[PDB]
Amino acid sequence: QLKAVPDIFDEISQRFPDRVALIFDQRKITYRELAEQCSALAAVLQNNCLIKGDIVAIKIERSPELYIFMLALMKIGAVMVPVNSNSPERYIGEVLSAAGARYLISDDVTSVPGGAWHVLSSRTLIQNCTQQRSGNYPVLSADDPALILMTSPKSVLIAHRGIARLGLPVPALGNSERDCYLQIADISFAASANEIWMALLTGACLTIAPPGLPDLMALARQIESDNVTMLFLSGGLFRLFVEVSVETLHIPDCVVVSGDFVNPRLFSVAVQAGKAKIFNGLGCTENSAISSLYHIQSAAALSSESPVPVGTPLPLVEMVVFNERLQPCTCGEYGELFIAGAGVALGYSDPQLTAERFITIPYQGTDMLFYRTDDRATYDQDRNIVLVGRGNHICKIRGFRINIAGIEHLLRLHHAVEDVLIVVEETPPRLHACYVTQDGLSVADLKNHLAMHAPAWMIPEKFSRLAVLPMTANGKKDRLRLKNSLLE
Ligand SMILES: Nc1c(O)cccc1C(=O)NS(=O)(=O)NC[C@H]1O[C@@H](n2cnc3c(N)ncnc32)[C@H](O)[C@@H]1O
Repeated sequence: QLKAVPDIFDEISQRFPDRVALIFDQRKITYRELAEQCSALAAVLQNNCLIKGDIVAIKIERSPELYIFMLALMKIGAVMVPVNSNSPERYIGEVLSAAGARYLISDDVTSVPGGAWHVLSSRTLIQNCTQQRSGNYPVLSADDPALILMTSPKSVLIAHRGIARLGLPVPALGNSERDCYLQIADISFAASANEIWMALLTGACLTIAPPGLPDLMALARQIESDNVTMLFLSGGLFRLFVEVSVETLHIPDCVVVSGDFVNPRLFSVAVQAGKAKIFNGLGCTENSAISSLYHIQSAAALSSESPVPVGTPLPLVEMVVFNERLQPCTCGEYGELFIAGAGVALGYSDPQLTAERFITIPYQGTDMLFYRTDDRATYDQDRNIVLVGRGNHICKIRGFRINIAGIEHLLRLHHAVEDVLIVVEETPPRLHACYVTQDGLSVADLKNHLAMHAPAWMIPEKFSRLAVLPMTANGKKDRLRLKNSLLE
């Protein structure tokens, strides 16, 4: 069985004490300095009557102190709720309510709403970090709660094992203590665990991006300056790198694209641009962090009809596609993706919604707790998991369902289409496909292209062009912002 996060960290801190752990600006912090500040801060937090099981929110910009407060909290057994410091105060009130946070630690204590949560100044708590008060800390299990995250807000509870599994080397990545990670993902977003905890729990180094919104070249110079070897990117951020500076994507050894569907020809240009291993992967909030990886072997693997696979599970993770009954699907057979293993969350805030998504199923001589993704998926001829839909991306046309995300892939296979979103609209229901291209195309060309790969009733009525498709600051297409933008 796994250990707790502070247990793995202390074992790493005494094994690689002189290796680099954090890099901010030009300053570097070793695992020994990080362990001392974490041990001192953990005793200070206990002297504020923060005990095991308490829910403490975190609102600190990208700083060396941000990750010390994380390691400090888990040590005392608290459950942290990270919130983006760039988020508006309306969203903070929702998250603090949905998480039931009893405390809040911040570097800007005034830009927050009032409520039942106590507000503490991280600028003050660091001042009281004496080298005297040593403290004594609880014994934590792998199933003890670690942090709380949100998803579109649903409140999700993550255990220690969900992020402690990242301390295991991934065979497809070949990571070790020699590597270096770039922390650019939002802390309130589960993809930041791929960067924070795969580094601090393996002896590797974590490069801290500037706070706020650094631009693309600010990240490109940093990947080259601090020699990042493991780069986790979102769909939109990966789209920008290929368009602008694709050469910077082959400085690291592995690049992992995750979070959303992406035009397959972006992977084709990315793999041809160098010899860095490019990955498509599945990340899920309810499975704590990154969950699967598919290595795009070459441009000849990029195919039509179906998008790029998400691959095979990470260590201590199990993923399987079930059909209309609980049994694995064959090749091509479409079903829903179920996930089990050390990454599965402890549940939602609603005990009934928890039971409607977490089910214990016997599988291979063992009762295993599965989470339902509501992602329609299938397999390829090599048992690589391939996503095709998401359940709420459907609609009835001529009495029969159609897959929204499936038509989007058939449209992206057109060489002129850069990207496309499709919207279900209300008429006395039809499809509206907003496309992007750089060369004037006719909407009859896109419809004629669709008829070669789709029946006549899987073709939208309206095609419109958007100078750009909206993003969510987490790198994925915002179908919500597009609909509200189409209300013009
Ligand atoms: N990206 C993450 C990460 O790297 C680490 C940890 C967490 C996340 C995260 O995304 N958590 S989340 O916000 O709850 N979203 C979950 C939903 O995203 C969609 N999704 C995810 N990957 C892909 C992909 N390759 N192709 C197409 N669609 C994808 C599916 O529908 C899925 O069910």
